[PDB]
Amino acid sequence: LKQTENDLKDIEARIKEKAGVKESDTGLAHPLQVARCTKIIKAKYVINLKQIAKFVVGLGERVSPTDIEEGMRVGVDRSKYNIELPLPPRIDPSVTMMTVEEKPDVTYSDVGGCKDQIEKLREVVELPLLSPERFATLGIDPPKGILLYGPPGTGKTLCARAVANRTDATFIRVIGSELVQKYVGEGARMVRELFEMARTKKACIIFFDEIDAVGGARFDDGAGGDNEVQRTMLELITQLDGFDPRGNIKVMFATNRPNTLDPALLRPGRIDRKVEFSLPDLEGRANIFRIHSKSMSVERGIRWELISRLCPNSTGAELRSVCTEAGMFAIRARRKVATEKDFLKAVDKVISGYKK
Amino acid sequence: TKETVYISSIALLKMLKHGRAGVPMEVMGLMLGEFVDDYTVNVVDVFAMPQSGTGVSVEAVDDVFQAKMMDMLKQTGRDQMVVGWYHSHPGFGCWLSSVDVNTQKSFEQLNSRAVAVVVDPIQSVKGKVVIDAFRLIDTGALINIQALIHGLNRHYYSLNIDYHKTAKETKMLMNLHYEEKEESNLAATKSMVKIAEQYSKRIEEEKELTEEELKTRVGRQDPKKHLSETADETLENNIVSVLTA
Amino acid sequence: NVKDLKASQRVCLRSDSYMLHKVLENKADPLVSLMMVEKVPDSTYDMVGGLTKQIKEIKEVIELPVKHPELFESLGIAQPKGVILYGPPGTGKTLLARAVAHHTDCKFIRVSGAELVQKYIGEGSRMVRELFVMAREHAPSIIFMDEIDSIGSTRVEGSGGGDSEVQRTMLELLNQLDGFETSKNIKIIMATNRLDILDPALLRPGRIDRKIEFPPPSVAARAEILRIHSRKMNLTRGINLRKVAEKMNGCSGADVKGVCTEAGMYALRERRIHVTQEDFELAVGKVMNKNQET
Amino acid sequence: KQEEEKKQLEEIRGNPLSIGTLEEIIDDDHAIVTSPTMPDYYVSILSFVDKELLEPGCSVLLHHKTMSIVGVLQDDADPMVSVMKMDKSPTESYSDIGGLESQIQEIKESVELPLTPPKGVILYGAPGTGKTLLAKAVANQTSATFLRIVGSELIQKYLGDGPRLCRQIFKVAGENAPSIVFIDEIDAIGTKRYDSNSGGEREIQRTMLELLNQLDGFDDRGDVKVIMATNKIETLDPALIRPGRIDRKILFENPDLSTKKKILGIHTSKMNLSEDVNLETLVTTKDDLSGADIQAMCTEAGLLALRERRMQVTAEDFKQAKERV
Amino acid sequence: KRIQSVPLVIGQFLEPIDQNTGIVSSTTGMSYVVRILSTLDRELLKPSMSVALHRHSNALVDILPPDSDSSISVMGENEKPDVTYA
Amino acid sequence: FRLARENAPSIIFIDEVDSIATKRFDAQTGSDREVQRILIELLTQMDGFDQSTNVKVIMATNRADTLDPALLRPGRLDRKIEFPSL
Amino acid sequence: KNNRQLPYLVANVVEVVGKAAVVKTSSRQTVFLPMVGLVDPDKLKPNDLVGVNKDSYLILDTLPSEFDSRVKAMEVDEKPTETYSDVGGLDKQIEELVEAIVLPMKRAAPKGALMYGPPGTGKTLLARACAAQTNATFLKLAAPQLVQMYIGEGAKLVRDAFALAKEKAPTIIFIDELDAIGTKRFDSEKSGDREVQRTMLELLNQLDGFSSDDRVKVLAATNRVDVLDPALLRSGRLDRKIEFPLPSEDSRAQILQIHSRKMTTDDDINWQELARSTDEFNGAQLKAVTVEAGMIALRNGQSSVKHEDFVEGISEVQA
Repeated sequence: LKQTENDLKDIEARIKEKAGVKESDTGLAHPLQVARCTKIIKAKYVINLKQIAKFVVGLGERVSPTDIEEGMRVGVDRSKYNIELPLPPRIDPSVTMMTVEEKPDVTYSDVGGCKDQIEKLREVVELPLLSPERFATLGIDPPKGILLYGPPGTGKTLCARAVANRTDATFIRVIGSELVQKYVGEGARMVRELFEMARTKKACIIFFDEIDAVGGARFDDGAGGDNEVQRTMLELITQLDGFDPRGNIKVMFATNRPNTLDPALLRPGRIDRKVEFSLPDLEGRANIFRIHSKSMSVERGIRWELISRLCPNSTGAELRSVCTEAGMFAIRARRKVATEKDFLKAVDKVISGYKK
Repeated sequence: TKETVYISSIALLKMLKHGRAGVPMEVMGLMLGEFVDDYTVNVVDVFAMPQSGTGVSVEAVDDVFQAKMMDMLKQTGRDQMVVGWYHSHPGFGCWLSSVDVNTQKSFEQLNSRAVAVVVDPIQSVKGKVVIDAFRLIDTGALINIQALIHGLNRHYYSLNIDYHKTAKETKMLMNLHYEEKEESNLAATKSMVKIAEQYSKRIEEEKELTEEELKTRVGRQDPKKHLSETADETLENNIVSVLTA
Repeated sequence: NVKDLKASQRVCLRSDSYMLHKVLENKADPLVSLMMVEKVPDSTYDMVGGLTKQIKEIKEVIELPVKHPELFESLGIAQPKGVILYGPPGTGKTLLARAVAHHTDCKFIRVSGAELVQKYIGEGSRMVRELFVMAREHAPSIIFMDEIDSIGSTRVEGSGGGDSEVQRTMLELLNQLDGFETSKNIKIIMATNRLDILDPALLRPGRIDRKIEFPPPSVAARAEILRIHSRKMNLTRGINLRKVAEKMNGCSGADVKGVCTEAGMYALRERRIHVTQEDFELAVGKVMNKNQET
Repeated sequence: KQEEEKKQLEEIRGNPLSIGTLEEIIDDDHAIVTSPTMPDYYVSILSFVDKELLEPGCSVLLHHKTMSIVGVLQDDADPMVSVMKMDKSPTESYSDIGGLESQIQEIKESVELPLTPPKGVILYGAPGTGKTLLAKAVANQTSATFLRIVGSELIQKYLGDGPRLCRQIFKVAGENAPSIVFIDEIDAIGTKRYDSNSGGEREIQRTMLELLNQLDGFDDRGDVKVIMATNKIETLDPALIRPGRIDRKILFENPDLSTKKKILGIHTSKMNLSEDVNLETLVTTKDDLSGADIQAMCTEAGLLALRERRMQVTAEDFKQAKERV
Repeated sequence: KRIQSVPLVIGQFLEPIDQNTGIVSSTTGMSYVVRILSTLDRELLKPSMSVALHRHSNALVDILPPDSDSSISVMGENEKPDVTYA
Repeated sequence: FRLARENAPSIIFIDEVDSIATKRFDAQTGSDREVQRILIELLTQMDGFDQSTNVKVIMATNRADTLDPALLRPGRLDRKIEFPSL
Repeated sequence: KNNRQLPYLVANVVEVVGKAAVVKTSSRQTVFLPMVGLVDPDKLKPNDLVGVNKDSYLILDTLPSEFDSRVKAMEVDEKPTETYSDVGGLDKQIEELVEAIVLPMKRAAPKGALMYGPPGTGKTLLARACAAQTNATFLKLAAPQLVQMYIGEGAKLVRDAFALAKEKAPTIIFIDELDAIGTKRFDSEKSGDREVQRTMLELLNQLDGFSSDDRVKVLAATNRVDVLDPALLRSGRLDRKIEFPLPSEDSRAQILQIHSRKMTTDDDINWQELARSTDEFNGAQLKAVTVEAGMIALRNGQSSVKHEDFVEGISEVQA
């Protein structure tokens, strides 16, 4: 009874797809980076995005009724030439691994200590996400893009997330490393789908962490593979410049270095305001601490003010080395509520043991 | 199943010529012949389709020119059945195209049956021939049978080729090689020009052998081998010249 | 069969049929890059002869370990997994390494040290790992580290920190030859007149088990070495080589060749395939020139 | 019988067919594949076995046709993960390692203590005494799934494996929980270099960063923890450290005379000796050796007493053996 | 004889598996079990050679008397130099 | 070199071998690993081939410094002829 | 029959005897052919796109300027409409521009001028102004693209840009920080950097390659150029070394004008006070002041953007 049953599950689909198979295998041929539909000379109807016979269909009206050609690959590769042509052959990494958080948990969280930024964020981001109108009534729009540098994302993203959530705007965090990945048009399409979902989410923050990841201004395009990286940067810049409505949508770039920027980036009308993440301070740490503490069981008789007194100004992320380090001190001191010296020792310990 | 194909070597060479030069393309066109009772694939003729800048296809077949010819051929008295399909398949044992099949398959329709002649014009040139004809299906068989009624017949499935000409052209062929007297004795009595070599050639033989014999003191190069094959090649070629003198 | 089949196995695949046509001998080819393996090199130790005392010591730190590892396993020990020579350079020490490594029937491997760790990540250390590989394949195979050993024929005078990381990763392999390996009569020859520039972890046995030092030498070693080298060359009777070697000072067994070459240079310039004694003593000073010169 | 039942499932395929790599599994029950010969085709399984059984970018059953996916093909070429030592309640416990207790508490308080806080530790110092032995100690003392991986083992030059390899590790870390995350010898995937371009390997960072993306993607009340074992301190992201998550750098140093004596008293007694051999006899003559030259003194002592042709080793042989090894 | 013929390809003889067999190289890097000269034998056979291969019959047609000029970047060749001394 | 010893007697000469005589004294990255092979090659070839002289290895030297005595090892590079001038 | 496939492998001619051509494919394959029918001996040329029956190596078609690399990396702004009211107070060398560009263009001459002086003063704008003014193709190609790991690739890039912009000539080629490729060093060490030299040397010989072409305007922007060669100031090469220093105070008030321009304002603004209290802004720093001012106008609650807004545009640190 159980003899043949697996066969027609396949042999059919086999022989069936064996059309598509042999419909690939013509001319020795989603997710297209490269359609290979090969040496059809009458006709070849192919984008080869490839080092073997790199090919393009367009320049003169060129399509093919269902399918440009073959490969099982029929289509535009990923780097697109004309349209569609035969419905999407394309992408390539799943959709987006970038962060889009509307109304982030941060309204005031690491907002402690960063206010200058946050204030600079306000008119760039808050007041326009509040009222772009006044800016149109000013005659401008908000600063159309805003560089943030210094320590990234510690509060920096959160500070962006703040005004994102302080205005309840959609917060699109984007990682430049995500933008620079292993195929063509990698970020581009994402940058597209960004800009797609941008005006979908508009009155939103497009936020780029690690614009040093995609690289900034560099001669490194001389290597020849970094051009794509630049091309992605080109893509973005090319894209981001004109058609991002920047009265609603917010353009923000997190980075370590403000200088690395591709000169196109900091250009007026692209990046107007340029902000440093304000380093979490004696106060900021306290509250940034206090929040870090709330996950822990922590003593409230002590103050994160008290701890941040001791601590010099450090990144909103490291302020857990203050706090979350004493989850052990909580159970080291066996104070379920970790005490002052618990975190003082943490400030001692982590900075003591720091030595970097 | 054991089926008798018969070729005009004319058509054969005609194709070859067309095919030899046809590289890259599979050469295309008619196949003129018939079927005498069963099994019998006769070929008087064939011919190029003119170049297909669309390449070999069920499409690239133009029956215009055939008729044109076929008329002029009918005018020539030249008339046959178009018996199938013959193309030039560089480095292809394999099979030609399911297309070519379908191509033929569309066409063997026009017959009881047809062929698609495999040719590697590359591998043809070898001094032996490389070639096949598929027509993939049977009646039953030499009557093969089952896979047809069970459907899904696909394979290489060659036919069994042959051909015939005559002793007539055979002469005219072997006419290859006034004539002999002018062609032969006397025409290559040139030797003495090389006597030095003819010596030296013979001279060189000597050395090779003291060498060879010596090893007597294993496998080939053997002390008593190339000896004769060497001193025996300069013996004759040196006697034929005597005929002239 | 399926079971007789093995990984890497060389086979006849049915070419166009892409099923096995038959099985072949699974097999491969040697390597290069200054770590290159040399397969049981050929030299004999009596040519530096008079140094056979050390060679007998080398024989006990290599050959008798290599010839019969179990006399030291009947002794019960871990016999030398690596070897040292120490003391006056220049005899053709490579022979001391090789002549035994030849006598031992061991691949005598030559590995330039500083290239086993490099600026390119993984490039240098790859040599290290592969060196651990193709050495033991042909075991017994007596390794020698090029660009390390201070015996003076192979001398680069090692290095302090460049070969150290090389060593550290080789001493890693040399404690790895002390690992599941326990590879003995697989011997990196670390034969050095200088032990400081290299980590003391090497002389730690299992890397070099039997620590032996090759002296002296002197007139006698050379005189023999001379009597060896002058022996080959056709000479003139009445020749006293000891005197010649008594002439010899600050000379070595490879520099001994110089004398025979110069005495031969003399004698061939004397129109002599024979060589008198005077040439040699003349050649001594003339080689004592270059021994002292530059 | 089932032979043919199965065999017909083979008879489907035809053969010999092509080992070939996937590129992208697609729900069309097609997928685009990857050939070492680089035909790469968007093609279908022969479905009895499952797409899910395999990953995009994996070597799969492919015909010679279009390289149509025939079904599940291993691609046994690797293990279930990248290169791993997979252990649970591992052999090494704090007792077996000699006294390391200085940093045992570091690995205790970080991993052991919260299990009732930071997510793990950084091992530094020397292997074979401190790091490797500590590695399994609290891993055994928490008795969880200990995953040992070397950066050289993972030293993946292929882009995305190093992350996927780590992900294959994180695949185990999530399912095999409780899972001790151990990371050995990162000189390669962990050196962020100077740039994202021009000859610097992203797959270095990309391995690490995603390993870090997945590292920074967990922190615990003491259940699952992480370990970082290597000698290069600053080649690594501070976010890789991320002070507050791994605040433990466990940097081993040559066992102090008593901690030495524990590794001694352990490894002295575990190589046969004559009671002439004694701990403080062996303690004192040392320079503060690692726990290994403790052993190594004891190990060779056999061999040197084997060189004395005795299984019960003298006091000199150890003194020789140490001052040898 | 006429089995042999000119339009051949180049490779490097690696190694015989046995008489009229062996692994060789291709200028395509192909190395496969093939045939060789039954012309040569053993002492006749040469254990590494630039070699002559059919394309399809793909077997050793003959050795190539040693190739020279590859890169490297060749050698000095002055055959009978023009310079007399003095 | 073998082709020359295939051509034996042949000649081996080099224009300013001191160009290849420079080798890596450290990890020298690009361009310096050839001479590693190539210098040591001849070193291996000088020191690794017998004395029957159908062929002399000759080298143009205005600069003998980047050379190594491994070359200068006797029986191998014995003769030093100095262009005077002078 | 014949035509065509999408696409062919293209190939590059060698001979064009008189009927003879060999080409080498985009698959890297050298083939002779009698020069085919669909092609023309002038279309025929090395470095060429050709529809070529690949199987036959019969060139089917010539293929034109096409999906041919523009080096996507390279950035073309075609004759962007821009005036000299972009950044005010620079009308000084805006004349020198016209003197080095417009007048040479519109009459019959240099192939371009050497900029220097800090941009943000809108050197590019004045270029693009000239690119509108002369209506010449503007090309700003980043020297970031021109500095190459590949031998003479920026040269190739300059070569493409040379042709590709000359395709669109009249052109103003705008070089970004010439001192990037403005380095030949002094000596025989050129192995390490040939590029910055050789890429420069490429353009020079392309400049040394014409004079009377005023279609091509190669305009090299720097804060200041590094090396100076009678090449670098030459008719037919960069002729005119042209400053764009940070403009003067009410030259900047003229820019601040252009900036304080489009803000809705209450007229508290006094430029000269701003313009004197601000100092030596490349224009956008005034706009930095200004956009702050507008920002600060809402931060002052005004839609009107005032002197205080702008003095607070000053107040946000102007350094």
